[PDB]
Amino acid sequence: LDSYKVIEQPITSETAMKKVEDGNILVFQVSMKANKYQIKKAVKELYEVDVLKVNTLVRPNGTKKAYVRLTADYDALDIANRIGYI
Amino acid sequence: DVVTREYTINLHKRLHGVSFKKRAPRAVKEIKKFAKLHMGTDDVRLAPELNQAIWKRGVKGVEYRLRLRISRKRNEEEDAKNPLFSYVEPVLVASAKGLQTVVVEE
Amino acid sequence: ARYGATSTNPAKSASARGSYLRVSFKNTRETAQAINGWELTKAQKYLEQVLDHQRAIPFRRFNSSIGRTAQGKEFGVTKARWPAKSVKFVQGLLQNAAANAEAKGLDATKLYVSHIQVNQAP
Amino acid sequence: ANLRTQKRLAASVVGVGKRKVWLDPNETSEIAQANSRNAIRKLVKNGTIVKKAVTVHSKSRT
Amino acid sequence: AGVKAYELRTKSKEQLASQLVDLKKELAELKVQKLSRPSLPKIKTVRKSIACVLTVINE
RNA sequence: CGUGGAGGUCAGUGACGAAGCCUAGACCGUAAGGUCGGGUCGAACGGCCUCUAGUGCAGAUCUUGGUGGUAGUAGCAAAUAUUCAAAUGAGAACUUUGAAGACUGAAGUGGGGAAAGGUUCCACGUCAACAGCAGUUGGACGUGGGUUAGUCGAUCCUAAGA
Repeated sequence: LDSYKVIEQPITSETAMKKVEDGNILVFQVSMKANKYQIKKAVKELYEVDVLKVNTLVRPNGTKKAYVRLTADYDALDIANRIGYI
Repeated sequence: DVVTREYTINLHKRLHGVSFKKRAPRAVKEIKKFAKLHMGTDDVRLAPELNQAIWKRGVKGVEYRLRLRISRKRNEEEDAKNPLFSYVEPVLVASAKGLQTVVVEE
Repeated sequence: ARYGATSTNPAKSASARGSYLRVSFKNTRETAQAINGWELTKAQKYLEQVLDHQRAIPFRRFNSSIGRTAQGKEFGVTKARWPAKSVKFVQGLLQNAAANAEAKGLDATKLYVSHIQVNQAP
Repeated sequence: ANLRTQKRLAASVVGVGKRKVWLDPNETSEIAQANSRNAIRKLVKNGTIVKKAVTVHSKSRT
Repeated sequence: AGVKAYELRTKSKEQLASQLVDLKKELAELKVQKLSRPSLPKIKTVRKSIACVLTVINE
């Protein structure tokens, strides 16, 4: 499980694209084996940010979704712009 | 022919013998029948304030006489009634007893 | 194509058909045999009068234990009814046939229904 | 149109049951577009939706 | 469209790994791109490239 | 007398139409059966000497499939009950809004859960079938969205028991 297996995709539904705007929260899809330590680590190392907390949930389709909140010194809009999707 | 008259419908004798559950749902049809006989039309619409005065006292509490006011009018586009209809409305009176039938001026 | 037995001239004619309809076979056979042989405008007037209970349809073969009426005298029966669904289907197919005849360029004032037939779907 | 959803959300925002909300009948095509609690909070604010006061149960006879 | 085995059969034991991480980064960004693009044929090439490298590494 | 297959012959019939099927049209035989004509149809099939057998049906409250009369017949009668106008729509007794009339009556036709179910939750569109009349409605049909815990549960402990 490298940090390229851990973080699988970003989630781009227009309900999720509002948390990045108001709540300052990046929504990700991670692997069914990662935990709230590895998710924090992988995000921090890939985008050089300050993670405040991570919440997770195993969806009915089968995969696992992460809610990663950032600190008041960063901007999820700009980080998602760098990743490309907005 | 546009025209407007006032009427007193004796509603006691048209409901005599009807089941209690169906007295107020039947004064409705009796009034439509009345208006069709008099104004000779086929489309009859009742103002929703005549519904209130028919149902004022429940299903089995219709009045004995009703003072009405009927108007024959011209119908609008997408009509199949060639081209008239009646609009029935209630009038306000102390009693509904002792009144003949008159013609309203406009 | 391949209609039932129709002895007539196929140049002065028009056709119309409908298959797999959710109607009653027994009721539709009577409202077909009722207008079988009439003129077009007369038949359409008749079917318009039936929908207002001004005239009836003589039930002549599928008629067990239905009730008698006074509108069966015009035809010579006592049993008669008013199948609305069947009358509507038949008076749609009739309008289709009339439009087809107009397309072929036939004279609408001379049109009589010369063949009409119903049978059972699966 | 179909204002079932708007009735439900309006009743949930005001704080009453579905039997105590009044959706104006002349402005149907404005409520047809209100599909968020924010839009409904605007409509209740201006007046297109009202609260329909409570039926009395007096105790004078008691 | 991809790597060649007789090419890879001489490269050093470190350029191989750096190639692996480059191809995996490429796939990672390609998933985010395909999150909007209709259909992309570079995926079937990059997967088989990763695999053709890992084979020689194992050998 | 007729049926499926096998050996021999008729240098047999055939896309210019083999077999099959329809035919109050015809000829032969006491009969079982055989041969012609016309319609449809589309690729194989007969006569004679012999060999062989899973070899011929009206019945078995026979087996499988299909179809009738009854018959538009019996029937669609529990839970007091609906009415007016507008809107949408091809189309409204049954959808949506407003107005009136009633009901459950806090041991509720209200607000939550355990087990069980498994997407039935929500939005958009839509009516071939289904919801025992209807339907523009729907837990139906098609396409997407949705479940966030140091403090609530499991996880830990032991009971009858294994």
